[PDB]
Amino acid sequence: LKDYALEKEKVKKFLQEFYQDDELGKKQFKYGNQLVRLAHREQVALYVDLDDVAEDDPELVDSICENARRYAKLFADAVQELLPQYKEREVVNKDVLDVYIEHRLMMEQRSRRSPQNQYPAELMRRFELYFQGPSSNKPRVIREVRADSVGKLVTVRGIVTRVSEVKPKMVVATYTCDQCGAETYQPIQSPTFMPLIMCPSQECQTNRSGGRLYLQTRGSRFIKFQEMKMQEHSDQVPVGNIPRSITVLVEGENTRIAQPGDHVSVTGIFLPILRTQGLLSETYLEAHRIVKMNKSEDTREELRQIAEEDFYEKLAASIAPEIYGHEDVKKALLLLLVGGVDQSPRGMKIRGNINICLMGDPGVAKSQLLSYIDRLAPRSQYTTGRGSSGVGLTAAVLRDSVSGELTLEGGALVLADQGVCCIDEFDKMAEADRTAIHEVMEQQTISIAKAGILTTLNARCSILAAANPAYGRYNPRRSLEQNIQLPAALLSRFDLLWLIQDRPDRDNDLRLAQHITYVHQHSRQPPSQFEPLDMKLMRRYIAMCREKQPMVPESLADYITAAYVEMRREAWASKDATYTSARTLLAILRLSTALARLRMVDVVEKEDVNEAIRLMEMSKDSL
Amino acid sequence: AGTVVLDDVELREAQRDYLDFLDDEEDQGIYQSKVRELISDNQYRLIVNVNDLRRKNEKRANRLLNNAFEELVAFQRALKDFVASIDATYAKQYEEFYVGLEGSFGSKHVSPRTLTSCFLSCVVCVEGIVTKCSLVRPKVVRSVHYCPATKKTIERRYVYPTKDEENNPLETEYGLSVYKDHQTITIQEMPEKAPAGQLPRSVDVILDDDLVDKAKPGDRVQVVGTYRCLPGTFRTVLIACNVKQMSKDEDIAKIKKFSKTRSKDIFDQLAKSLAPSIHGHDYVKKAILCLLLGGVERDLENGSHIRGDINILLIGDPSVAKSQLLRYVLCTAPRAIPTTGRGSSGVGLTAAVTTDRRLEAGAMVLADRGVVCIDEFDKMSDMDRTAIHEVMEQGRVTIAKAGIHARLNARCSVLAAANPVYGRYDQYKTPMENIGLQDSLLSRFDLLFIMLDQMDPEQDREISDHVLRMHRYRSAAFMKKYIHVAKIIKPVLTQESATYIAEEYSRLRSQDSMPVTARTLETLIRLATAHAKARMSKTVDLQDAEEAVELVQYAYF
Amino acid sequence: AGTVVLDDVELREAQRDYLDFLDDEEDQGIYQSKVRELISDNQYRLIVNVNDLRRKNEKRANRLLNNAFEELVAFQRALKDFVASIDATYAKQYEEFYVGLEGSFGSKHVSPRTLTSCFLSCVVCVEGIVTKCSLVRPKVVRSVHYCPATKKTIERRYVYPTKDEENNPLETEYGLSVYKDHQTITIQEMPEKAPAGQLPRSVDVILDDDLVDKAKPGDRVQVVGTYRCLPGTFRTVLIACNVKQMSK
Amino acid sequence: SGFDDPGIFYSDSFGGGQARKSQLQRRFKEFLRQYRVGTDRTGFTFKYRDELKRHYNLGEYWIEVEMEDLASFDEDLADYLYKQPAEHLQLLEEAAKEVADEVTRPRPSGEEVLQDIQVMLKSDASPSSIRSLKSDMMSHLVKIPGIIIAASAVRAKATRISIQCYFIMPDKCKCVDFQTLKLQELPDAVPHGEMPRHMQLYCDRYLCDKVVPGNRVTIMGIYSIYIRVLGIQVDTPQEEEEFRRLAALPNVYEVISKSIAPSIFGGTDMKKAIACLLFGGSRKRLPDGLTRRGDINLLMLGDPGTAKSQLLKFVEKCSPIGVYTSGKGSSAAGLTASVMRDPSSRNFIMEGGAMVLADGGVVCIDEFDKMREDDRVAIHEAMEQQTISIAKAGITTTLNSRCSVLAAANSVFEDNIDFMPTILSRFDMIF
Repeated sequence: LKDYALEKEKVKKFLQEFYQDDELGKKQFKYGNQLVRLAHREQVALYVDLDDVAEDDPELVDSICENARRYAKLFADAVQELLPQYKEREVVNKDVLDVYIEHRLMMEQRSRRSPQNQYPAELMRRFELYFQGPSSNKPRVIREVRADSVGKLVTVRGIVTRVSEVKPKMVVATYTCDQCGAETYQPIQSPTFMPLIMCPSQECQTNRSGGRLYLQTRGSRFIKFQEMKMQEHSDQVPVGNIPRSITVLVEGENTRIAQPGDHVSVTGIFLPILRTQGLLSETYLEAHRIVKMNKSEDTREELRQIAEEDFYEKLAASIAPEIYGHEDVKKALLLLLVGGVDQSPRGMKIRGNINICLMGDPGVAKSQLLSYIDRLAPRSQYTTGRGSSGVGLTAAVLRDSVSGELTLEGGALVLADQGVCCIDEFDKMAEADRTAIHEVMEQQTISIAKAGILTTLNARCSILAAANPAYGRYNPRRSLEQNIQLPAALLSRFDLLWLIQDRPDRDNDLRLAQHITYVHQHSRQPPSQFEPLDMKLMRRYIAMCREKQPMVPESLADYITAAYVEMRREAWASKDATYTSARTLLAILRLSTALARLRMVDVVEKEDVNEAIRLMEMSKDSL
Repeated sequence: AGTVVLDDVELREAQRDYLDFLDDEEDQGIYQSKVRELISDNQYRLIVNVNDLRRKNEKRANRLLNNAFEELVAFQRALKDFVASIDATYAKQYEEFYVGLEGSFGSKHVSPRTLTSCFLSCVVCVEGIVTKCSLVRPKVVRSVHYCPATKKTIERRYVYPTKDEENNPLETEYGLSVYKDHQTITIQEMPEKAPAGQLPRSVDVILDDDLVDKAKPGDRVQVVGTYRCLPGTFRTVLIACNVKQMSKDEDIAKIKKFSKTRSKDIFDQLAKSLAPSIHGHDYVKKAILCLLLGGVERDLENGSHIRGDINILLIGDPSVAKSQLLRYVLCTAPRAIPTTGRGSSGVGLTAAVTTDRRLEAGAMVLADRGVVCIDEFDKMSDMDRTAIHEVMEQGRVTIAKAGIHARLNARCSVLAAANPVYGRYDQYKTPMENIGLQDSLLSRFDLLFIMLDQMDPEQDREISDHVLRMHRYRSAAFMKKYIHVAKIIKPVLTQESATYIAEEYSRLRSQDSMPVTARTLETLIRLATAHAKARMSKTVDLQDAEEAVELVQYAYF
Repeated sequence: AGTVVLDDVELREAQRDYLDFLDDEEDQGIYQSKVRELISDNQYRLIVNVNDLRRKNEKRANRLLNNAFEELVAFQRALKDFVASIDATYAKQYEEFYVGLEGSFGSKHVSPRTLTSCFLSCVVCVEGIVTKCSLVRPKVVRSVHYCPATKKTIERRYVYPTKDEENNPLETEYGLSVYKDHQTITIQEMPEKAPAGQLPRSVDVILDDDLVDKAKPGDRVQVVGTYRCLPGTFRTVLIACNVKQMSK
Repeated sequence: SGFDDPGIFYSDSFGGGQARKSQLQRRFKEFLRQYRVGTDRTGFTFKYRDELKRHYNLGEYWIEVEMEDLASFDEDLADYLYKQPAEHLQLLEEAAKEVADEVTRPRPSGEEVLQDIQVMLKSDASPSSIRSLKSDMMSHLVKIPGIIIAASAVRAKATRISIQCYFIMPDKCKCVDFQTLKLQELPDAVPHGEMPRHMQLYCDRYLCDKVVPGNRVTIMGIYSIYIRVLGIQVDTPQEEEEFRRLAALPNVYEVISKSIAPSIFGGTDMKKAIACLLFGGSRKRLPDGLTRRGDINLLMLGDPGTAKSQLLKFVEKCSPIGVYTSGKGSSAAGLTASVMRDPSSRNFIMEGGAMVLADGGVVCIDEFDKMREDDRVAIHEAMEQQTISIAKAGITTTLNSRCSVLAAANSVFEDNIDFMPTILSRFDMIF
């Protein structure tokens, strides 16, 4: 509710005489160069950081936040009106649009304010304007964006779940008639528009003639367009909730940046869409900026005692306490919790691919812990084994009602990006699904000549497998390859196989009945006199440990190599059901990944050799 | 039209009286403390007890209950003024405040069946269970348009304004515009109160802001609001103002004497009371009595943990009381709804009905905190078979449709039965697949009884006689009151007591040396608790749990 | 009429410009002295020279002379605001102030012969001698109705409202109602300058308050006002804003 | 953003069964700007540059286009335009605005808006008789002359209507001038024994009040149903040799006298005066101030019984200019230029008068004493000042009533004066 001339003047002054000295300690007219480039068609997108506006006009920033579309158009018009004074020469005819624009200006001037006798403001732009969210506005959670924030510049975070391919979208449609000789312009804002029939040319206004017009695509303005669906970060979604999906539309130079499964930050105007019992409308987000990191380009002993103590006794002791024991099995989960995120930049993407397998769901009710892994683990998303039909991972073409023209969707592997992937009910999966897992073992070489699938999935998560026993418990009398019908070679590809036989150990069984009561019975859950603490902080303690980035010892490899010679001979000479091969070599090197990082000594490394072995010993003879 | 009203005296009197009501200066400031609390908590809906309104000014309450629209508007304005007086900035931030109603209403506290047309244009209270919902879309309430050509601004309340006086373009100021969210849901009377004879009533509910996420399908909620008709034939709708939640939690002295162990054993005779015209299967009867009882509430704030939702399956030969036992439980069933066979309405799914979007809550959803009786299990489709598995595990139902994502409470138990497809004896092959149920997930159930017609001539004599005697030429309600008492008692376990019971659990496992034992520790807890619930004891008795072990012992033959 | 616009920026700019004109600070305050004189003398019509309006802003004068209604209303509101700012009590005393126009007009200073239809919706000046004249009657402009039954008050601008929404009786509050006096006069072109060949032009002039007794039949008067049209017979009338006697 | 909908935009017309009118629009535009007329002797300059500018400076807001200029420079162009000017007329009016466009150019701040310009068209072609105003000539430009008998006052008529997106607001519509006239054909074209015909006229923005009743005017417009008037013009040797011989006859006076009046009754002297009136005298124009009567009038008195009945028919048959009345006239039209009250709002009805019609000639007044006393107070003035005046409250208009008087009435039954001892002095003593 203000005079727009004053605001246009204010933004004009703000753009003309603001600068900085960060550019090589030299004043370079930060916005001035961008304006010069725009006038010369040397730059397509113009970004206005609201932080600079706030440095001398906080009230303008608040006004912009309160209403985004109107100030956006005002800035666009101001930039358009400021460009012509910077023109220095004749257009070098970058593309057809510039050619048409220069002819239009030349012809209009050749005939040297009427409401309908001017070009629409969006037709003669050749520039795009966007706003970067001011740092003052804290990021908001998608669930908290409701109707009350419509029209407010907001910023939300999430993961890309459904992105279509780049296609052209039309801003101004060009119409020419065979009798008028002029140009008719119909700006298009809605996703649907009605082609014209009767030309509105002034000449035909007098004649009331037929005026049959033909749509053309020559001089029309086109801009890039995309459809992406974004879902809440799993780390902040409450356990008693599910993540929600909100639609985001990105246009212009801002496209071709999102990839499926990537964390993005989106800032835009929250606007409703009509689709031509009340007034119904949907919501979307017209993004303006998608932002990467900027800083990424290139501890006293008297306070705490954390790193000197083994994490196997400390980290394990406060993770998944309801589990009925089986701590030795839990140790591998600690390796799984570590993963292969810290990798050398040499193309070894298999470090994060840990295909762990467990056989037997009824065993000690370990089917419960599978869900617990996804929830507590950060940078990981909940996954289901057979929770839906086959359409949930692959892509097909069916009828649509709201939208979607041959759009592409991701699967479970894409759902958890570089994290922990949990699949349950392995037996219930069909052979086609079984091959899909097997394809990941082939180091992501997905090329398919079938019409519906031609994608290359970014399988960088860790695959956790739980296998039900096939219509009966393991048979001691029958060895493998005879009792189980599935070929062992398919299972052989798995690096680790685990099965638990429910032996009649009465002493151990005594513990569970007493142990099962304690959960939710008292407040002393970490019994080893650990301070209760805030539940949120427990995850944060893990993050600082990952940021240290220690170094494994290279010389340690040779000493372990000598040990391997004995290990091979005894394993083969047994000629029992359990057997190893060269695939063991991968496991050994993978073992040092979590083991050697924990010990921050950097002087002498000796214990790791026995520690690496001890992990194999439990794996050895596991039957 | 544009004609205005200058200082309506009725409105001004209402404003002054309501402001005096809110200005609790002579009292300790109960409502004033609530106003501070709402300002601090960033909530903009004040709930007022109607009883206080009666106490301070009976005439105001009578007019409010008899006339809804104008009185509610005036009271809202009074709240706005009072809040602004206490704090101007908080008032300046928001546009308009809303007021809800709680307490007890004498004649307007009605049920959907009772809520006939006669209560039109009056504030009412409706009790029931949610049966359908829709997704949350925003509906425009005040659109602001600006015309760059004419430098004019046009605002409209509630054909969309698209043309100026002379058809100039209009680019709307979205930021200045106000949008509030909207949701349409519907209700059914409680199963125990709605007669099965006559047709059901459905009442529409519209939720305003701050109420879209307050109620979810399948729970039981109280809705209070203005009952209006949107425009000879008019459709009834209810614009809500407050929604709460329910939490499904004179003969007590008569009950207490029944619970004395000195006289006789109540459990043993009670078990036969539920299957009066079925001879034998006394062990089966004890299990069925167990299924009704048992704890279903744990101190679970913002999460989930181990639950009592374990269920009992019944498989047997035709006409061998397998089908009938369900009916006997269904009749004197507390908080229980029948469903059978296909149930082509989404047995556990909302199905996302089209051509209306409605989300028809299913049988297992509408039966929250109860017992579900299902007949002809194998009749269910494979989709249901796949779906029903997910319900029992985590205790929730997940539905994923085209944009529709939902969280449903599934605090439920199942008493299911199915014929052995074609199997008549079903003894050579393990029932785990012989009963037609395909997955090995059958192990999840509590129990699986087999009622085969074994050649037992001694029993055959008693079966024939038992049918004929039943004419009764010369105690349903008793069990109903029993379950209510045990519902508020939590017979906590004692590890010292439990230890002796747990010792024989291994001996149960060892029976195969001379069909899963790894879960059995779970069913022992519920069954042992059930026995104590019959005696209303807060402590589990060693004798009571001992019969639970024997129940397990004969559970696997 | 009663129809209004919701936060018009053009109207607001006109209001600000005219208010700036009224508060003659850099000048001696001639108009401010006139405001003092009108407050003291109990007159509620301020006469503003048009030449000053041209000198301060030719664009304002042009838009005024080309679209009389909106500019006149805006300038009246500006006068109300300025009076209230100088003295709120005097402004509270009266309902609405009126503004008159005098001075020199370049091409809009016409004669009944010259006053053709082309000057519709433009401020004009007419010179002549009064011919026909009517009596002083009161004309209703805002009638206040109160309903004893429904305890509601209804007010209408300008048949007469006699029945309520549900046909309850309505007894009008006369005091709160505002009535202004009205008079209908006519003019003929001057005898010496109007040619005797062609037919005479008669123009009707309606006078508002403070104008009934300022001009009487037979005198020589200059009338300045808005040349509007009432809605099968279409007759031009002239709603006047300033009447001054002539015959020096 | 699926709600809003921006308008439809059209650009300038760059590049270049129902026939196209654009080419005709261009030919108008080209002619109006580029046409020149003038002579070398007076020098060469663009005459319309300052002449049109003076027209706009005086606020005329109208420009005259003579078809003769269009015919003289190129007769082929002019012929085509006359065929269907009715529809193209508006296009011509629009084009005039663009031309102004030209020398308006700089408009002193407050003349910013260029107003509409009306163009009137004239021709020197010989007008046709009213016999040509039949249905056959529909929708074609005509030229009919005549005398105007009725005039109305200025009213308001709406050109384009506006609705409310509920009362219709006239203030947002622009109205134009409007005058109503009734035209009577000149007597010469009218047959000998025939009621003169009548045609209503419909004026425009600047046709109003430029003509006054009784003037001899030329009407040019389009017939449709009334004449859509487009332009009105106010007016100002072998046969002579034959006239000279008749004039030079010394005894020409006598022979005419017996021809006019049959010798059945009346003295030769009585006949002699009659011919004198037909010629009439001379209206001597005094150089200084008031002019002179210069018009003799004859009053036929004497005893009755001289075959007067045959006189009434005979004078009708012989009068060059004159009107035959039936009793006391028809409707409310009297013998003098009186006015009446419109039954609808009493707007204006200028009924005119008989003496107006015969301006410059003589009027055959019959049953003279039988006219009403109300008109008498006026008829005395016109019979002396050769002009009738309107004695209404505020009408000062004095129409031209130079007609001579031929009053036939029964004689009244200084001794022979009943009620007008002044009218007798104004006539002649004629038997």
